[PDB]
Parts: sequence; structure tokens; C-alpha cells
Amino acid sequence: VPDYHEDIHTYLREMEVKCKPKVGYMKKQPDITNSMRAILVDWLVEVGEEYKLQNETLHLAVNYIDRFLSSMSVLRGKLQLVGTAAMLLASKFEEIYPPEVAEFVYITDDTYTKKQVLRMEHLVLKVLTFDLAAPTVNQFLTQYFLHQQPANCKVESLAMFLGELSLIDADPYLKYLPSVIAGAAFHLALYTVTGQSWPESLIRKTGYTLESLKPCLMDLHQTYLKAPQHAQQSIREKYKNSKYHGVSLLNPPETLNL
Amino acid sequence: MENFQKVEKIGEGTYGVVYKARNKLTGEVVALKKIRLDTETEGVPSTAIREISLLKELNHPNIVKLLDVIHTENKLYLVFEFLHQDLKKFMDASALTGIPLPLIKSYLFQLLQGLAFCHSHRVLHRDLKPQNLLINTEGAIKLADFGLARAFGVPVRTYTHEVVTLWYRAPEILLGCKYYSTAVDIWSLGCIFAEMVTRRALFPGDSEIDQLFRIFRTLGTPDEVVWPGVTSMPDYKPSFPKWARQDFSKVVPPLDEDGRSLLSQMLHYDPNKRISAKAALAHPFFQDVTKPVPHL
Amino acid sequence: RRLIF
Repeated sequence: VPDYHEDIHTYLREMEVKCKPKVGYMKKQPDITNSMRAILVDWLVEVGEEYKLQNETLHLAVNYIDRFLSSMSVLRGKLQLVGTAAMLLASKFEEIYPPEVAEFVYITDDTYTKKQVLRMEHLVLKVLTFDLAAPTVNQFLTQYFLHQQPANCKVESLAMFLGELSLIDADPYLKYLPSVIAGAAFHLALYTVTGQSWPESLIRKTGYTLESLKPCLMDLHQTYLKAPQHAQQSIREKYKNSKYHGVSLLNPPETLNL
Repeated sequence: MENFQKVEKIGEGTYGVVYKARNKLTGEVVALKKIRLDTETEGVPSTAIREISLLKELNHPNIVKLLDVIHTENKLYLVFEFLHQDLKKFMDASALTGIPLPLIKSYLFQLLQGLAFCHSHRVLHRDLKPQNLLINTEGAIKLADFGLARAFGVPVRTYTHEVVTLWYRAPEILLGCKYYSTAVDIWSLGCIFAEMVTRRALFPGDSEIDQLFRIFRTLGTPDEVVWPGVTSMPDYKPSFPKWARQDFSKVVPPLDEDGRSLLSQMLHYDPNKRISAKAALAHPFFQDVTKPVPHL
Repeated sequence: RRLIF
């Protein structure tokens, strides 16, 4: 029921600051690198197709890894383990029935033992102090969408697409809150498909002027424009499928009218 | 864990064995949830994951207080404020006399504040029922057991074949809709309210279909007029019997006019029209509310 | 999929 939004929105806009990763964490990390991080999130995007997981599970899972690496240094050899226990926690928090651990040990090619995965779940838990109800881009995209006159499922499918792209690269994106990334993704999706503009309805709800969106909007444009060329492709290959109206085939606008 | 002395097991359920116990240092009395743990072939169970995280965010008088989590290598302890028993076993003991009107109104009013606080923090319970509602001797009731509870920042996909219970399950889930809403929690409240009043469960189905038909037999058979869309829902059938809506005074005699009024808005069929917890609190029925204490 | 890094 529409009696409870605002309160949820406000509260999501509050919870989002406390669940925040450190913006320059990849650079205090001795062994691992933004591109290792890209490879990892790409693999997790693909793990989710194989097991027909929900998209929030993938968003949630990345959040864990980022908040995990903001206080734990990891070797490049134990990253895929840190990633696996995130997707299992995320799975266990969000999915109706999650994959078995065996399945989570199998997605990784008998790399880590089932026991290693499990007692890395406990360590993830310890370090985030059982704070898993993290707000994510996908959460805010959904809360928008409601403001969409006329409704239209290519915008929705395309904003989701753009917002997953931003999971892949922390390079720019880790200095934006999900509420803004979502905002920037909703606008770019809407501007790409219809030509319309980030509406005044949620300029009041969110306090987000188009102008205030500008910076992350530019970043998320470039990222869009360059998507087909990117080292990672798992997301684009997933948003090819007609589950999504092949949003990812649509042609970026090489300008933004800003 | 060394600071807690197990006094006795006061029930159980999910996770496992739940003891009363006192802090040997402070003297506080707590309920330890002791969750068993499969470190070889499962991990931390989804229910534990949900309960701990959601409750860690819901600080509020009518929601059972998670105090500490104690997280050893092979064991996982949760630490809760003690409360003295559950609505359910209270009603067995008060059935024959009946729970006093004024107390029942206090209870509904408190459950409606905690439910409201839950739904305004994107959290459904999905498993309200008298045996999951705690009472103390100072007349407080609190929501407890957040094991099936889910956060709804995104809509909550519904269970294939639901796990939740029959008796307090909303028609829209009985006809297999795609999603939960805050409204199913209200429908559940609306049944506990009835039960506390009438000493027996409002809709004691013996199976998904029977539960429907008992519903249907008492509030009439949903059509389009009352609930647009029903006809076209996965589990709805042209062959459904056509019953007539009973007077509510026929269904919950003892209640007064304003309680009937409100009971009926909690049982409205269309989710989109069923009353939210916020409103309920605003209802006439709560004008003369006090805080009676129960005879346990 | 072993990720080699």
C-alpha cells in the first residue's frame, strides 16, 4: 500500500549512509585491484543467471564485498572466496530458496572446500555485524518506477541495466550513493527511450535536481557509451535476453542535452 | 556465554531450544535462543540471518528486543528480553472466561503500533499468529520471532507453496498472487483480534481450498465488484460456490459497533483497500484505550 | 571457474 513509501524512502535514504563502503579502499588494498573487482562482480552476475537468482541478490552481494574489503585486506587468491560467501549470505537473506553450499562450491570449480566457504560466511557476518538489509540501487529504482507516466517496461529494464553496469566498476561509482546512481540511471534510461527527463515528482521526493545529478550522470553516460567495448560483458549478455526487451541493443545517445 | 546460567527451557521452535536464563553479573533475565549450526553442510540458516538483521534495526516497545548476539565457532546464541508467555497459551487459559474486552483493545492497539513501525521500516512479518505474540505482566504485548520476516525494498516474491500457516493466511495468497504486501500482516491481525474475542479461530481451514471456503462462507464470495481482479487470479475458479456475506455481529457477537467496523476493514478482500496499520491506530475503536494487566 | 588474477 501507498501509505508507507515516503517513510521507507526517507529511511532507505538514512540507512544508505550507514551501510556505506570506504571510497578509497581498493587503494589501501595491497594485492587486489579495481579490475580484479570487476572480474569478480562480472562472475557474480553470471553465477546469478545460472541459478536464476534475483537481481537484488546480486546488488546485495556486491555491497557485502565492498564493506568487507573496507576493513579486511584480502589476497587475490582468497577474493573469490570472499565473493562466494557474499553471494551465499545475500542468497540466504533475499531468495525464497537459495542454492546449496555445494552449488556455491561448484560455481567456483572445487576451488574452495565447502567448509572454507561456510566459515567465511561467518567471518563476513562478523565484520558487518549482521547488517545485511543494505539499501541498493535496485531498491531505489523500484521505488521510483512508480512515478512513470505513462508506464513503460523498456525504461524499467534499461535503468536496471545501467545500474548493474555500475556494480562492475568502483572506479568512479563507489563515491555515489545508490539513491543518486539509481537517480542517474532512471534518467538516462528515460532519456534514452522516450526523450523525457527525470521528473519533477521525484525532484521533490528525493531533493534531486537534474543539475545535482549531473556529475554521476556524465560518468554513467560514458560507461553506457563504452559498454560494448568493456572488458566484462556478462551483464550485457544477460540484458540481451528478451526477458528485458533487449534494452542492451538500443543505441546510446551520444549526447545528453545538458 | 560464561556469564549466563540456563535456568530452564521455556519453549522453542525455529533455531532451537530457548531457555530462560539470568546474567550472573547484572542479574537480568533473558531468553537465550540457541541456534544449533551446521558448520559442515549448510551454514547459518536463512531464518537466523533475517531475524538478526531486521531486529537489529527495529528498536521499539512493541517489538521484542534483540540484546546481543554471541557468535562462537560451532554455536550461535541470541539474547532477548524475557517475556512471560504467548498470547496463544494465554488464551487457552482464559478460554472459558474470555480475555476481557478492554485488554483485547490494548493488545490490538499495541500490535498495531509495532506492526506499523515494522512496515514503515520495509519489513513484513509474514507469520503473525497468537503463538508468536509475547505478553508480560505489565500488560505489554510485542511482536516476536522474525524468522520468516522479509525486507521489502523490492516486492517480496511469494512462495511457490507457502510455508507460513493456514489459519491466518490472506485470500490473495490462497489464490496465488505474485507478491506479498503489508496487507497480509493486517489480515492476520484481523484474525487474532477475532480469535481473542470469540475464543475460537475465525477461519480454521483444513487445507488451502477449505481455508478459502471458510473465508468465503463467512465474508461472502469475492467477485469483481468487491475486489477487481479476483476472477483472473492463478487459483481462482468459475466453479467456486456462491455464499452470502454474514452480518459481522453474527460472526463476532460480543464486540461493539466500532470494533465490528474496524474488524471489517482489516478483513476487506482487496489488498489495495485493506486498512493499513497507521489508520487502524486512528480508529474510533481506540479512543477509550487503557492498559489493563492480564491474569496469567 | 577458478578466477586467476
